[PDB]
Formats: sequence, C-alpha cells, structure tokens
Amino acid sequence: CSYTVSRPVYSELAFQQQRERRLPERRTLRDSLARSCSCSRKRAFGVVKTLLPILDWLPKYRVKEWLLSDIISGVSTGLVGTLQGMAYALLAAVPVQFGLYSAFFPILTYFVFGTSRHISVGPFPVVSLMVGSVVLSMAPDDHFLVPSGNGSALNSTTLDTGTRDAARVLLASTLTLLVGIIQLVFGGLQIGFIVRYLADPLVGGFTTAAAFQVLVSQLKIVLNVSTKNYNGILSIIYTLIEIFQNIGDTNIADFIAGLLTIIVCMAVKELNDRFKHRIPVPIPIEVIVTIIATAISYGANLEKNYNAGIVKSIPSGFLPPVLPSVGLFSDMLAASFSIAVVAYAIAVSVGKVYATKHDYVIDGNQEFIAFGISNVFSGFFSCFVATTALSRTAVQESTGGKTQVAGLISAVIVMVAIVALGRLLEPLQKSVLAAVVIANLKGMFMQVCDVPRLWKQNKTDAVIWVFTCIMSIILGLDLGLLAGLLFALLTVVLRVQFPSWNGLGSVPSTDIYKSITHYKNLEEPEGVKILRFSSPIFYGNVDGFKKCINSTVGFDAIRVYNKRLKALRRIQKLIKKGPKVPIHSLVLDCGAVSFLDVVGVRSLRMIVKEFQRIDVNVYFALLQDDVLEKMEQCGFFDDNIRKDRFFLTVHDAILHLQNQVKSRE
Amino acid sequence: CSYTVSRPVYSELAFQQQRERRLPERRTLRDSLARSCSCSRKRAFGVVKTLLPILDWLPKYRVKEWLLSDIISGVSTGLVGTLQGMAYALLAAVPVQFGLYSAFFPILTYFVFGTSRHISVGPFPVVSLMVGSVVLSMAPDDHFLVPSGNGSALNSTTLDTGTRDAARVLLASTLTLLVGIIQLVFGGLQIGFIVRYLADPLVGGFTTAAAFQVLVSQLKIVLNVSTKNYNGILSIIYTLIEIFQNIGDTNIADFIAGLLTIIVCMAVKELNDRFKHRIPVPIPIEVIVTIIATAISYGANLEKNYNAGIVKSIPSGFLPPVLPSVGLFSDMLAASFSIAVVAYAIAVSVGKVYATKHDYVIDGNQEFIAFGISNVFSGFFSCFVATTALSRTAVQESTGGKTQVAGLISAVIVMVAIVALGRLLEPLQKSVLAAVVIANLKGMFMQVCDVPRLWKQNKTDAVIWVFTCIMSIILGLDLGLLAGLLFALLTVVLRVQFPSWNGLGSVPSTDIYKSITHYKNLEEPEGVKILRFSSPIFYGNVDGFKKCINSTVGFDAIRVYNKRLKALRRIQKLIKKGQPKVPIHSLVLDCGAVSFLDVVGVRSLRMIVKEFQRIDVNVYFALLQDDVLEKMEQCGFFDDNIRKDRFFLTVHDAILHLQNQV
Repeated sequence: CSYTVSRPVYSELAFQQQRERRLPERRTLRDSLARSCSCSRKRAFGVVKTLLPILDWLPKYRVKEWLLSDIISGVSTGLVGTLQGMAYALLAAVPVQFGLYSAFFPILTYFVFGTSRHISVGPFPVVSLMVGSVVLSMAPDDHFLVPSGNGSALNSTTLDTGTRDAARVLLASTLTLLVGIIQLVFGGLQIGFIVRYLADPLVGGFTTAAAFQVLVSQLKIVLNVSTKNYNGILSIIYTLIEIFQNIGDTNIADFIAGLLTIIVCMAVKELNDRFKHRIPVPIPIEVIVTIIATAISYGANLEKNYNAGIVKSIPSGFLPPVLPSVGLFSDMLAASFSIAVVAYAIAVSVGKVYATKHDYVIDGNQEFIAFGISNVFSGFFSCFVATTALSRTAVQESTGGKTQVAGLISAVIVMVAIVALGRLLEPLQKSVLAAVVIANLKGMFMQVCDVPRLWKQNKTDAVIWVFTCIMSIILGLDLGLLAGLLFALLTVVLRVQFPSWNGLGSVPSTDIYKSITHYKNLEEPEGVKILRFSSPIFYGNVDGFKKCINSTVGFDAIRVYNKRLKALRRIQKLIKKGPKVPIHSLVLDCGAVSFLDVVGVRSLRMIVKEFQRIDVNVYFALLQDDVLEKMEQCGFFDDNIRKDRFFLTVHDAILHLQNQVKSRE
Repeated sequence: CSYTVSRPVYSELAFQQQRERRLPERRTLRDSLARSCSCSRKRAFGVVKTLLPILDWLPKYRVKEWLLSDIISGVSTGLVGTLQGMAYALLAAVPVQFGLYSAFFPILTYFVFGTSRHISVGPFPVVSLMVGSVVLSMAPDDHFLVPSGNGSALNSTTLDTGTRDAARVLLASTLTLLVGIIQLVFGGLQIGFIVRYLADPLVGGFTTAAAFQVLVSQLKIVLNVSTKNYNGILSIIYTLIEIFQNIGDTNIADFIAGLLTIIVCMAVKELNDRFKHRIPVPIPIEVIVTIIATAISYGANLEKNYNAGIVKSIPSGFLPPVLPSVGLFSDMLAASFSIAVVAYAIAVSVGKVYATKHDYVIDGNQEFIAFGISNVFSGFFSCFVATTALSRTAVQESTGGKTQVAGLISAVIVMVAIVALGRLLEPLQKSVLAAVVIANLKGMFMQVCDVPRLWKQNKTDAVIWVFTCIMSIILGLDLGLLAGLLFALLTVVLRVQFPSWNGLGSVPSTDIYKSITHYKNLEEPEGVKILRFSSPIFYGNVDGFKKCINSTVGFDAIRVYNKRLKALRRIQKLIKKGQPKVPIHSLVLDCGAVSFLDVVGVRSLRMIVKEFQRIDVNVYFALLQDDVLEKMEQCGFFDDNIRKDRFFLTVHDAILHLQNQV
C-alpha cells in the first residue's frame, strides 16, 4: 500500500502531557527474596530433574534397536577413546595408564550428571598440552635428578625415572581438582557470561596456536630428542630452534616410522572424508594402525635392536583413590582458570554443533556443573582435565549415537583395557601414539584459511584473529588467552569510541534521513546542519564528539565566541573615542545511543551552553526514553534548558525549525 | 501542526533501484601523502603557535586581579615547594642539596612550554621512591667502604663519602634525562588519545586517596615518626598502621605546635570564604604563619632545647651544568618505562580534577611534550623528575591563582631563598609548612560529597568512583589508576553488553513507537511484535540477544522445533500402525540503535532468521542507516533466499508491510 501520516509536532512535552506513564513495580526486597524462594514440591522436582538429567532420558528409552546401536557405538568410541587417551598422556607428562584412567572415570561421572547425548567426554590435545605446560612450569625436569650411578668426572645426576611420575601425577590431580572447583563455582553462582567474551575469531586463533604448539611438541617426541622444557616467553620458538639444532641426536627408524604412519593416517582420513558416499562407517584407521604397529614391534626387538621408544611401563591395574595435595592453588589459580575456560568453550562449541546437527537442546550451566563434578571425581582418582574431542565425538556420532549409554559402554572398553588387557601394548612405539595427534591437527590447521575470508569481511574481526594467533605464540599459550580477551575488549571499546559520523540529510519531499556521503541528489536544510552520532557518547569519545561537531559546523564554539568578545571590546572603545554566517541551527540525531555516561552529559550541557552564546541552537532528534529518564536525574534540565530542545523524530525538528523561521523572521 | 509526508513504503531494494550512490574515495597514500602541509604557511604557523603555549594567555591576561593575586599565591606554593625538595631528596637516597633546583629550573621551561594552570611542577612523593629504588638496586650502598679508623677489633669499615653521594646524584641526573627523552619521544607520534580514557570519576576517585596518601605522608613528618618505606600492595595501610604502632616516640612539643597551626590556618581560610565581599584580596595566611613560626623558633631554640625538628640544612648557591653518562642509559631504560608512564598519569590526573570547576580542558599531546622537554631541561643540571605534587597544586588553586605565572614568581622565591635567604628560614619547624598543605587539602577531601550526588544520577559511575578509591588504597597510587583505567573501560563493555531491552509498541492513531514497559493504554498488532535491543550485537551479547527474543516472544524457537519433529515422528508411526505455539505470526526486530557488527554477530543473526523460518514465523528488521547494512551484505548474509526486502527504512513501514499482506 502506502505510508502517510498526519500528527502535531510532539517534540518532548506535547507527548508526555497526555501519556500516562507506567508506574514501576514495587521492589519489596524482603517479599521479593521470600517469593523467589520456592518451597512447593513442583519446584523441588524441577530442580532435581534439571540438576540430575539422568532421570529424564532413561525412562523413555527405545531399547529395541538402541541396544545394538549403543553397543556398537560404545565399542567403537571405547577403542577410539583409549587410543586418544594413551596418545594424549604424553602431552600431560603422565604415564600411559592415567590417560586410560581419565578416559574411564569422567565418563562414568558425566553419565549421571550430563545433559548431552553425543558428547564423548575424555582427553583433549589442547587441554592436555596446557596441563603438560603448567606441570613442566611447576615441576621441571632439572628439579628431580638425583646424583647416583658413580659418574666419571662429577656425580652421576641421571634422569629421575620413577618417583618423578608420582609427583607429576599428584600435580595433575591437584590441577584437575582445582579446575573442577572453579567450574563448579562458575556454574552454581550462575556466572556464565564470562565465557561469552571468547569470540569466534579469538577461539579460532587460539586453537590454531595450540595446534601449532601441539605439532611442535609431538615433533619433539617423534624425533626422540632431549630438550630443557623451555617455558615462559617465546617458549615455542626457543624449543623449535633447539629441535632444529638437535637434529643429530635423533632416531632414523623412529622418524621413518612416524613419517610413514603420518602419511598413511592422513591419506586414509582424507579418503574416508572425501568418498563418504561409498563407505558409510568411518574406517578406524587409528585402531588398525595401532594393531599393525604392535604386531611389527613385537616380531623384532625394536627396543634393543633398533633403539626405539616404547612405553613398557603399563602395570595393567587400578589404584586406590589418593587424597589431593592441597596448597598448590595460589600458584596455579590463573592456569586452572585458563584451562577451565578453554575446556568449557570447546565443550560448548562441540555440544552446540552436535546438537544443531541432531536437533536437541543442551544447557550451558548444566554442562558446566557436569564437567565440574567430573573433574572433581577425577582429581580423587589420579586423572587430568576431561573435555570432548572433535575427532572422538565424530566417531560416536557417525557410528550412530542416541544416548549416553554408548558412552557408558565406551567405558567398558577402557575398563577391560585397564584390568586385564593393556600389557599387550608393551612393545608399542611411542612415536605411533605421538603421530595420531598430529593427524588430528588437520581440523585446526585448516582454520587458517579463514583469514582471506575474514579480511574481505569486517576487518576488525580479522585483526583479532591474527593478533590472538600471534600473541598466543610469543608469551606462551596460557597467558596468550588473557592477552586476547583484553585485546578483544579494547577493540570493542575502540569501535564505540570512534563512531561513523555522517552528514545525514533528507531526500526531496520525504521524511527518512540518509547520509550525504553516500548519495548525490539530496537536499539539505537552509542553514541547518544535521548530524548523526552512533556509538553512545561516554567519557572516552566526548572529545571525538566535540571534534565531529566542530567539523560538521565548520567553526568552533570557542574560537567564534573569543572573536566575538575581541570585537565587542573594540566597539566600546570606538564609541568612547568619538564565521557563523550560514550556520543557523544544529540537529544532533543521537538515535543510536544506549547509555549516556553523565561524565559526558556534563560536556553535552557545556556544548549546549556554549552554542547558545553564539546564537546557534543545538537540538536533539531521536533520543530514547530510558536515556532521557537517565539524563533527567543527572542534572541537565535547568531553568533554561527545557524539554522543547529535544524531539521525538528527526523530521519533527526540521519541521519545527521551518515553522519558527516562517512565523518569526 | 500537522504535515503531509505521503510516501510509498520504501524497503532496501525499493530505495536503491531509483536512487544513485556516491563513488567512495579510497584516498591512497601513494599520491596523497603530501596533503597535510606542502607549501601553505598557515598550517606551519598553526603548529608553531601550539608548540609554544606562551603566546596564548600571556598576551591576553588582565592585570586587574593578576599581580597581587598571583604574588601572594606564588610565595604560598613556593614555600611548599621548598619543603618538598628538602624532604623528597632524602627519600631518593641522594644528598639533600638539589631539591630546590627541582622547583626552580623545571618551572622556567614549563612557563613557556605548557598550557595547564594550577600545577606546580616538581617532585612527587610516590615518584621519588621509584627513583630511589632503581638507585639502590644498580648501585651498592658502600662503593669503597674504606676500612680505616682503628676500630675496636677489626679495621673500621667506614662508609666512603664524597664519591658515594656524587655518583648517586649523577645516576639520578641520568635517569631524569632518560625519562625526559622517553617523555619527549612519546610526543613525536602524537599519542594524545590516552588522556581521553581518564574520566572525571576516574581522576576524582584517584585524587581522593592520593589526598589520603599525601595526608599520611605528611602525618608522619608532622608527628616525627620514624617509619619504614613501603611500596606496592597495601602501601597506604602499612604506613598508616606503622604510625599508630610507633606513636610512642612522638615529639610532644611538635605535636601541639602543628595541631595549633592546622586549626588557625583553616579557620581563617573559611573566614575569607565567608567575608570575601568585604576584603577583595584574600589574606595570605601562608606567609603569615611562616614568619611567626620562624620568630617563635629562633627566639626559643626549639631544636637544641626542645627537640622539635628544624631544617638546618638549607644549601647555598647554584652549580654549573654537568654532563651525564650516556653509557649507562641502557640499564636505566628497563626501569624508566615504568616510571615515565606513572609520572604522566599523575601529571594529567591533577589537571583534569580542576577542569571540572573551571572550563580549562587541556590536550594530552601538548602536555606530553611540555613535561617532556622540561625534564630534558631539568637534565644536565642534576635535577629531579618533572612531575607535579598534589599538595602544591591545591595550595595554589584554593588560595587565589589565575595563570601559571604564580609558579614563575614562586621560583623567584626559591631563587632568592638559595642565594640570599638561606639563613632566614633556618629554624623552620617543618610543621607549619608540612601542615599548611592539609588546609588546602580540604578542596579534595570535600570531593567525596559527589558519591551521594553521583549515586542518584547514574549508578555505574558511582561504583567506578568508589572502586578506584578503595583499589588505590590497597594497590597504591601506581597500580590504582591502572586497575581503575581497565575497570572504567570494563563498565563500557558491560553497559553495551547488557542493555535495557524492551518491547516497543505504537501509540493509538499515530506512528510513534516507544517502550511498552514505561507507558500504559498502548496497543500491539495482533500477531506482530516489536523488539528493540538498543545495543550492537557483538560476540559478547550473542546469546543475550537470543535470550532477549525467547523471553519477549513467550516461547523458545529451539524447544518448539525439536518438539514439533518429535510430535511429527510420533504421529508418523501412528499412521502406519493405525489411526503451545503463540499465535504471533511474525516479529520485527527494531535493531536501529546498533552502531557496529562483527562476524560472530552476522553469523548468529543469520541463524536466528533460519531458526524462525522453520517455525513458519517470519523475522523482519528496522533502520540500518549506512554501516550496519553494507557490512551484513559484505559478510555473506544474503545467499539464496534472505534478501534486503526483509529490512525497512522506518519502523512503521514494517507494521504496514505485515498489515496489508494479510
């Protein structure tokens, strides 16, 4: 149809006279906390169902085919998870059995408190890398060597193989307990807005840098070299230079085997990902490559005849729960917070992906509480921080997963691989385990291809991606996230400090106002200069507003007034002996403002007062209701600054100006 | 007065098909790099005028209330400057001989370069300990430690003199020169936007604990309490509890002397404020309480007979300029960066606190080079850093003062006190001059009255004021402003993340759309609702914008889709076996107050459109004026079905679009 209206000019006062405002509701803090405190059995049952979602999806099971689906998904996910755990155990500097421990107990703890259906709780390469880094920083290698072995010249201060692993495991357990406590605190206190600051480019750059560091560490492990656990500033660059300098002390057989298995795994993964229409079930390349590696390494004595690197330290059993060593929280609080927030971000991302893929809901605070309880239970049984790997979750989702029972069955695989099975993997080379991690880095390595796409998009988002990726390499990985979130907040502040001000004008015989820098055939008011200023004025962009006004009016309210004062005294001395030509008004279209920051309303009133002395009216166009109600309490409407200065719409101000010019010459 | 604005409804594609755009100027620097100042002499004369802020106020002052007002004010702040030079020099581990030079030379170069009134350039208490910290670290206390003097058992390892303090002054002079060139090189690239981040409650909440810091720093000297030096965390608390713990060895004669003077000085001060219409020129009680204190001390021997504490160490005569050591600038460079930042922070914080009572807003670029070259001119003469004390800037502004000439005449008082008036203020009890700063300190102690005032105006800045106050007490004045600077910026990102979102509704027989939570007797279109987030959709408020929709529409687009397919599969098996949706048709997001968008916002906003599209409920938008519109189409928002037709220029066009469609 059409758009035509006719109404009087309600600027500020002609609107609030015949409009009865809605009185605010009574606070009544006592009755508010009393009424909010629920006591009926309905709320109790609701909070019990929410806190314990196990009683929700259990009674409505579909056992008929879900039994077979869950058993096959469980055996597959159990194999994949025990392989990923025995691989990531090297990233946390812990023995190979504690990876299987952290692949068994967290699943059982998440089965009774989780809210997802496809999330495979277990180890994670980035989290394991951060745990290993903080363990090396808190317990380096040169702090355990004991002089023994009747050395030639000095005391034989060889490696501390033995009690060193116990100290590392205790440190990892304390770290896991602290991370679980932090997650439970963040969950119970309903403080979940802290993880919203992890932007998509920020987390992308962080994952890219973490994958690069994981590649460096796994290359160090494959080459079988001995570094000095460089940590701190430029740790990755220093250890990479050391690797490049320590090439001579490598193992040719281990390097050849690692390169071969890397090529094979990458080729098989690419073939399975590309030609999916011919093979429905993904081929477990990890399982078959581990089997063939154990078979080849058992035929010939690869440990003695080839001097390879194997585990051969699997006791094939459990251990009683050990009390955590409390007291190391003050020196690892920041590291635990970083690990917890990155693990929660990755878990929420994986959950949202595999939930929008399967069309079900996943609660954030419930996942936080579940991961907290899982890490707390893991800290009592010598396990590290658990998360959900994108590669491990993909297997359970591709093989067909409906409920967490497949995860419970996935624990049975690790269960039988801990009690009796497990000692058969004795001659397995450590390079094979250190290779699948590199093969799983293809997902995060291909994330760099977004920079050419983000650069064509909003450039400020691309700068955050490059800055987060680079800064998370210089000053380590744990402190790199803190340097990324602060940089993102500073970039947000810069976008609200430097707005996009224009010369908004009206199309001929219209009422909508568009910018003048993007159109040609626009008419401007005779004398009046319209201005729009987004990014609401606060204490940091008030000088920007001053400069924008001075640029859009052509002059300055200070210099013109000083010139007028200088010309006035020349008149009073001449009688004793014997600029602002085009500018008529200023309509500020501050319609994109949210807050006002009274520190800035002071300068706004100062501007209004200064422009009044030079006989230049400064009006407003589209101020919001809440903004005006806030400015009223900030001392802005004095006996001279009435409400007639403000307006409701932009066209009403121009109409009032035209009417005043026509009725008053 | 009505007006006819009859115009067909214009969407985005319906407005660009008949109009024309303007070719955006890329403005490449390959040929436009010489457009600032090529040959025009007008731009060259402008930067020289701003470089020398002496040709602005000096050829413009009025001598009516200038001569007598600044002279009585200059001697007031000049006396305080002499006492600070005699006290802060001892804290910097250097001999107390150049303290008067730090108040004379920097003022001369700052009198011409620098436009910031009510500021007395000189030493600052918290910046003197930073200079003394790097001296004791990079220079041992005993350089030679000559073991001579025929002691009791072993050789008398007496501390070497003469050459020890000489290297201490040389090291301190090199640091001031290194800070000066670092302060000057910052003005090269013109980083003047850092001062814009200092809000009035930020500088107000900073110069209230510093007023408490300068109070406890002047309380230990007015009571003669030998306390240790404390810096870092809990610095103000540790010094306060030390005075209360070591209050025993307190000079009773000096206590009653300062207590009697602090009362009479503030009583006449408020008396002048009451009788300001009777006496035109304010009576300079500072020089009055000074001459009577030296009289009662010289005539009674308060030092050798009462132990009251006097200066008795006033130097005499200037010294020729000495060249510094350039080869030592490398070691001092690692520590001078921390001192140079905190020096400029306190320097401009005391300039903005007085910008609220007088319209004298200053610029950061000019003050960065003003204090920069002043410390350079302070260099080569074995002077101190070119900071500004909080006590001297209070005694100059409260007791008269019009321009910076009061600092120039104050240096003249220091110039005559070093060459000819050394023996005059010899028996000065160091109490009437150390407590006179507390009288003028009421101008900053009474600044806490804005907390109940700002609380009723805006709750956010009221918390910012009290946060910087309590944080500067614990973390000291060094980290107090730094932590408050990030906290002030944190309130900006929080107010933009959690806005006052409300559903809008039109007024009857009109096209004005306002919030329905603040009005009554409104109406809402049957099946069409309005939502105005009034905040940009960045990576932080992504889920907040989602929670704003599901809480306003009544239902949740996520839970109604899975239950729909669940019921669809439930009724599907019943056909083979044998056989809470709100009537709201669509929603129009009135996201017109958005100023910027990011990649996370345009991706999440696309998911919202695809989410409601599956529930047979359309989603429309509102005015995207110039930037938030072109950024969406650039980030890949329109692929096959989503087009610019769903947007609207005005909010009423969105309601009229859904009206005639049905």
